[PDB]
Amino acid sequence: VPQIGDKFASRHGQKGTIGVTYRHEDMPFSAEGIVPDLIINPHAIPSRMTVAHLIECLLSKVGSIRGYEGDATPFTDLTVDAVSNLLRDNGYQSRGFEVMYNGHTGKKLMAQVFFGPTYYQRLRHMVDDKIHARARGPVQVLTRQPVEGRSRDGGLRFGEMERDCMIAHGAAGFLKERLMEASDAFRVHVCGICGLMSVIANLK
Amino acid sequence: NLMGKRVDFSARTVISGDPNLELDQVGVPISIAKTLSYPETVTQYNIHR
Amino acid sequence: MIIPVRCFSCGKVVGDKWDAYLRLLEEGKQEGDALDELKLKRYCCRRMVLTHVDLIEKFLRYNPLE
Amino acid sequence: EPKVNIINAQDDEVELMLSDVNLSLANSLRRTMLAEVPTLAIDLVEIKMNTSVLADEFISHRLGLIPLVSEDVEEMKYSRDCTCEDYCDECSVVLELSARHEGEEGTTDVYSSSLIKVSGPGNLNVGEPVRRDDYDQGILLCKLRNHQELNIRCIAKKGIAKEHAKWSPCSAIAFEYDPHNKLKHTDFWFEVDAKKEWPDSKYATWEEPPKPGEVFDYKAKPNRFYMTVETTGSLKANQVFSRGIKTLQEKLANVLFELENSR
Amino acid sequence: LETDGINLAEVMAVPGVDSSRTYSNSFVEILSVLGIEATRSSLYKEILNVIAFDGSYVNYRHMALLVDVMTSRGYLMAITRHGINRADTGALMRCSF
Amino acid sequence: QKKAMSSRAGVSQVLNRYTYSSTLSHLRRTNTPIGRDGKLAKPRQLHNTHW
Amino acid sequence: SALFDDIFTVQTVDNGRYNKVSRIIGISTTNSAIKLTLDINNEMFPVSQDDSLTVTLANSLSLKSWRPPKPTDKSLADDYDYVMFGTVYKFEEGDEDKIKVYVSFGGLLMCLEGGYKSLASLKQDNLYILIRR
Amino acid sequence: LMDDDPVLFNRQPSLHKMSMMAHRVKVMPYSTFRLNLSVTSPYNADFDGDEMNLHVPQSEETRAELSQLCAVPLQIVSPQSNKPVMGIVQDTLCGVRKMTLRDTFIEYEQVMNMLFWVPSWDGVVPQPAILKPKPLWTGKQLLSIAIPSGIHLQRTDGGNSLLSPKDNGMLIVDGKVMFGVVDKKTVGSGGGGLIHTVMREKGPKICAELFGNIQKVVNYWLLHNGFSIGIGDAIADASTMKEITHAISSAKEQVQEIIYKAQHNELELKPGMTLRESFEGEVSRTLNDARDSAGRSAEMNLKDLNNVKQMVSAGSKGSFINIAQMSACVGQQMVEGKRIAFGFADRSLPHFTKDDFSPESKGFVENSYLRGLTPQEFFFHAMAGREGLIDTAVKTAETGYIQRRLVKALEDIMVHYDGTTRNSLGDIIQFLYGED
Amino acid sequence: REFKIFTDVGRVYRPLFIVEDDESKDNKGELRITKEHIRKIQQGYDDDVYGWSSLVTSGVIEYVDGEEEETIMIAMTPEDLQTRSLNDTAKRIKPEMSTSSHHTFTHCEIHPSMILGVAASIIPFPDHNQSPRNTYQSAMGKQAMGVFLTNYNVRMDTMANILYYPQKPLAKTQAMEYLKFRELP
Amino acid sequence: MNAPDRFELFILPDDVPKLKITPDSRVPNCIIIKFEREDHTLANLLREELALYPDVTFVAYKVEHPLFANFVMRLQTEEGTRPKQALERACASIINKLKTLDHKFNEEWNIKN
RNA sequence: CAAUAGGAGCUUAC
Ligand SMILES: [Mg+2]
Ligand SMILES: [Zn+2]
Ligand SMILES: [Zn+2]
Ligand SMILES: [Zn+2]
Repeated sequence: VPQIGDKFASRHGQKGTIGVTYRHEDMPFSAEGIVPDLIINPHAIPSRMTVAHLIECLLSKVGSIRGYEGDATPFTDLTVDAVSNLLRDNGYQSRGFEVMYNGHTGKKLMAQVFFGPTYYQRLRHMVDDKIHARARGPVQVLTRQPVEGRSRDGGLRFGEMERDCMIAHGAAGFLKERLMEASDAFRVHVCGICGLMSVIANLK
Repeated sequence: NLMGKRVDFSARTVISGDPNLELDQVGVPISIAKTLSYPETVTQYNIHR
Repeated sequence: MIIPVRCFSCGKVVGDKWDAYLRLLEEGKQEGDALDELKLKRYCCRRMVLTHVDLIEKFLRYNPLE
Repeated sequence: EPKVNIINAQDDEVELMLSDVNLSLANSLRRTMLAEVPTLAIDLVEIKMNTSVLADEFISHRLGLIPLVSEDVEEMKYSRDCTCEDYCDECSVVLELSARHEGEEGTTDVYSSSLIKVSGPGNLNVGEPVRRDDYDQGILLCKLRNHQELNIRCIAKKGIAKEHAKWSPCSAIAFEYDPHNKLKHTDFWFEVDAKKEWPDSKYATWEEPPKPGEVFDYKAKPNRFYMTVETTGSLKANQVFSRGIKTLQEKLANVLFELENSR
Repeated sequence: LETDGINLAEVMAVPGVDSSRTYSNSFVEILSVLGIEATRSSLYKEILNVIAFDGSYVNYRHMALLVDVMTSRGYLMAITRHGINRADTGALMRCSF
Repeated sequence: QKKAMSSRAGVSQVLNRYTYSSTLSHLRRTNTPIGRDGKLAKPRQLHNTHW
Repeated sequence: SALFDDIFTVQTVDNGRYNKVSRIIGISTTNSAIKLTLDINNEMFPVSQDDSLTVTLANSLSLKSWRPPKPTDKSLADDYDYVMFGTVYKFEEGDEDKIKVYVSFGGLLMCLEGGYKSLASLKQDNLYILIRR
Repeated sequence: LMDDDPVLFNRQPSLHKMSMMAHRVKVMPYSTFRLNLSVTSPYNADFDGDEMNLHVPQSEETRAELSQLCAVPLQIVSPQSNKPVMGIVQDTLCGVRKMTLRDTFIEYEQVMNMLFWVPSWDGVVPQPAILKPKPLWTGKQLLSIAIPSGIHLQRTDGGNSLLSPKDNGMLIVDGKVMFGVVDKKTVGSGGGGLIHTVMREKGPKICAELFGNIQKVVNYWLLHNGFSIGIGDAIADASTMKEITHAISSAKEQVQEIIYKAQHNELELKPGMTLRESFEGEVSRTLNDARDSAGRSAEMNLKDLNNVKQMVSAGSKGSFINIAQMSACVGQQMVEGKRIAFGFADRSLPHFTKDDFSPESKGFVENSYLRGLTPQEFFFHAMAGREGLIDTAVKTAETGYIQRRLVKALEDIMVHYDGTTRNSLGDIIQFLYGED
Repeated sequence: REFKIFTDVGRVYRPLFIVEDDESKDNKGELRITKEHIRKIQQGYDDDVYGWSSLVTSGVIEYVDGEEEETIMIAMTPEDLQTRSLNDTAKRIKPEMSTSSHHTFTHCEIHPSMILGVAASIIPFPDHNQSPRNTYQSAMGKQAMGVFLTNYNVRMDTMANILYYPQKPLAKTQAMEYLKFRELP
Repeated sequence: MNAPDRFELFILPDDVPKLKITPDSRVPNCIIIKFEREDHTLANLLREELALYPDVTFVAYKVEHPLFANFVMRLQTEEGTRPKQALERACASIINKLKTLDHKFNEEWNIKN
């Protein structure tokens, strides 16, 4: 079942994840009581220039009102003006704006809201397939370091650039603690004369 | 394995935006908050807790 | 798959209208008029019935394995 | 001082104008009718034999989404406040569905009318799936071929739409006020002229348009609200409206009770 | 004047040229002709040009440090294994790179 | 099998059955075995003759 | 109980940039070279060209937490039609007898020229402006 | 893991020290990580699939190190360009621009909600800018409530007077806005703005709380105001369409004249540049200026209620080129610095004739996105976008290699207690750090 | 001064309409395909099975690879075959094409939207998007939950995702009739 | 896997009070009320009812996080009046208005038959 | 109180 953090997209490169969910009464409504399934942010249109997204919302609104499927084949003689003429002939603001009310207060919104149906997709990337945490777990046989893999209950790589950032921060103790006590820390005995790890130790 | 290595006590998941969090706050899922841990030495100011 | 009981957006019951919609479509009435007679006035409710694809007919064709 | 003027009134929907009330009151009423009016819906499904092509939780979701008659649901108790163990007769309604296709041609459709009420807190008029007419076939639930069978024991319980949409008595509560924008609460986007490019409200003829000589009024608040409640047949429109009002009243009484008994 | 190609020593001598202001965009030539401090100045000028081309502004001290590391030995030390690993630092640092 | 090195890899792939269009696209895919050892951006470019 | 009483004749009104805000210019009818530029809310106090405005500047309305006014109490603003509150942010004791005062009424700006002997008492922290007609 | 625990939070790639910062924990349901929206800039993150890593310090020394060196408030100003890196972004910027317009007024009840929404409000209701006939607050007052007291900022934009007819510039006295729309130039990440001033005067904690105060106030106001964008916000009226098409036709005539001059051998070459390269440079100049002029026409046609114009003017998303391409002209596409090459024999596409140097043949897109691209323009724009994607995919490896080599070259260099800048061998690199 | 005929295997090719180019008949300069051919295709037989191959063998559609494409002049739409005499501020300006006095077309696109592939064909109005967004959708549409097959219940795969209530799109492309996106959304 | 239950919106625990009052010491005669398990429906109704009384100087509410079902309300009153009594007065007034509204709706519905 | 390795392929975010 969809939840916060699941990834959705429309057919125009407009991908995004669910940030929050609101119930029926909390969502903004038009005067006919229609409420949206989905509220996306206006700041994704201008710099991305996905005009087809807005055109397709308008065409879908007209098609659902008149009970057919809009033809959105590329390189045809359809125009936004004709779609707006149809929409206005159906008794709606020709540019797809509607007067909507605030769900929390019922007061009208000072701005009008671009509103209509759009075909969205449920992508395979779900948060529940990605969320991973590890306190302690299996280690590798050879290196005795945390294993690799979410499925294997592995650990995350604290690579070289993370070390550079910790060095820039001047956090020496944190770096030593990441690389020793959060990973393959070991104890060895050295010879005070030859300095080789050739010391035979019987601790008991 | 020496310049970089895999470490315990780490987590990873998708990030989301929250207008109602402070600048230096991060929202942590309950499941991760329970999977990860911090070792806290017992003292005479935190023994009841 | 099979017609949803409710309209996703508002919650009107559309699950009891799929057969009537098909019967309206047999005698030649176009989709908008059929949706009008079933008294689906909001375009959310209308696209609920207008875009349904009935896949249960295809799933039912494979012989029951019991 | 509050006033009601019903404009259209049938069993499923009521269209009414509300006046001399604050906008917060009207919006609270809309929200209450959408979210907090209790109904009855199937909250527990028990599969005995399901050899249909549809999956078990698919069918369970569809059965939970079936409207049931909830006229007497207010004399009933929430299943979390009853002393009983696994459902008793007074805080739950038990339904049975048995369907089966015999023969090797044709498809047998399983409809919501095939649900049969077995137990329930009689003689309360709750539990039955809602039929539009005497000849209604109800909601489509599944389809069956040769030797495929469906044997289900559903439990119905009392709940509200906050927990899950299947308990919502309402589909869409149309709601608007001030058709002529006299209060200037909106600010119309336009290309050439905002009066030509915007369609009139369906209650435009219910209020006098502003005169050209008129100046803006800074004393006027919203005072007339046009709203159209629709139902799913589980409750009637007057019942939805009256129980939304009563639910709001009891929420305020709960607040008052906590305040007084906090002294 | 701007030119293609480089011959700093002979152009600096030609009469009519401001011999105290001729500059080259190849700082190896600067080192061979003008010394190591002029090489540092030229190196900073080139790095500032590359960064500030697009309107980016990097604070002075970072590029100053980068050019001081590259000219500290008296000659140009490239940022490569042939430059970094020919220092006198410990073996473990050089091997780690 | 004993010459896995110096042999082309990825010539056969597991058919993608996640959705129908993904299957239809996987059945019509093409691969130029130039390899990633080399930063020549020219063969990666959409070309006029691709029309 | 007022700091600067005067009558002004409105010269120009550029509605222009905004919809609820207009900038007006007016010279005093009794003492020219006193210029007044003022931003005003159109919907609360509409003003047309050549109209005559009685403009007052005061340091108080009496005769720190804002609360809505009751009907039963009285203040100086009772005799006016348009009252605004502002902050003096520039007092230009400039050329021979050009004195400019700058008041910001929550982003609605005002400038007032004139001789020093008229605007000397206009050197305060906050100023009320009151208007009739 | 509990509330307020310091944890190191990190997104790859970690290009600079502010890509990995220490955050305070707040436990929540719904398995994603939650971030305040102003810190998404130093991480270079957005919310369309990204994942970030969280590292938990396992001792008190590392807790103290994180909280006193890596904490988010301490990284607001960067040493890279001695300017702030965290700003107000992406809806709070647009909303604060709309809220601090001169003709924005708020009634008492909405004012009351906004004041209660401010975490640092001192419980004093500011006097309204208007007292009669109806108490009205301006948006500038409500935003000034957010700013701490003791802050003074002054900016001049194109020589504006202290009476600011355009509501440009900026004046802040004791934390109160006297005039000036609040936009990217005031609450952005640029140097000298409000964030830098509050950081330098009040410290990192107050500057961190400023982000939250402004975000909350502006978000509430925009929730109850509303802001949208539609297909109509990209549409210019008929007269502007006539102007735009006239400008494009004039530029096409100019290009045709340049072509005639080049073909009858009368074009004037430039130093260090060939006749063919001179012809191409002049044509590219002409077409770039054509697109810029058409965009200027479209921008002047846009009303103040146009939503694209509001977003651009706030500086929160989009720029003038975006408006130009959506409403007036997409313009010329470049592949490898040149126009669209003759990939076929002497032509770009097999729908053109041989040796046709007109703007349409070699990658000029006359339409806008609103109007729709032709198949030829679509293919040329596809080539250009593919070039961009290849560049983004391919240069990042060279850049990462360069940055790794720089880090290894400079990794052992530290400022010492005597002021000198020395490496691990003790050799002097600079006798005083930064020479200052 | 060369003539190259190729019968190699592995060449990629695409069909085009054949514009009559013989400069000797009144039928010169317009498409050889007419309304009798469409009537035959709808009928399903010639008037003394008529499918695509009959068009190919009747000389009204032919195949061209990239090399042969070098030598041809393709009209984008059947209207481009004749110069029109307009002034529509809404419809996009079909390019002027003024340099050339008289066009001699040899081929016409069947439909310009056919340049796209399977994944790009789902996009509605792809000519109103900047190309990187079309590329991102071409990548992302392959990760979209639907109904991969109708026999998913008798198959045993490592992983499978089926949407509960697939819906056909309200804004649809002509190609999706051939991609079955409305049959298995 | 981290989703809380959809019934914690309305089911009051036994250890969680419905209502909790603390005073705001910064300004005189002001109180802060946290309503647990409520939302905009009660909050906006109460706020716009209380905002129209002469003796109420400050009233406001917020829902600090949408993922948590509570709101907090700040209410100040004049010297003589107590914010609590004004809160009961507003509640009673809305109850009476709803009762009158219900009576008139029922009579109108009967007349419509 | 104990859950292999090595490869190839397809993908995610920059
Ligand atoms: Mg991202
Ligand atoms: Zn030894
Ligand atoms: Zn609906
Ligand atoms: Zn019971």
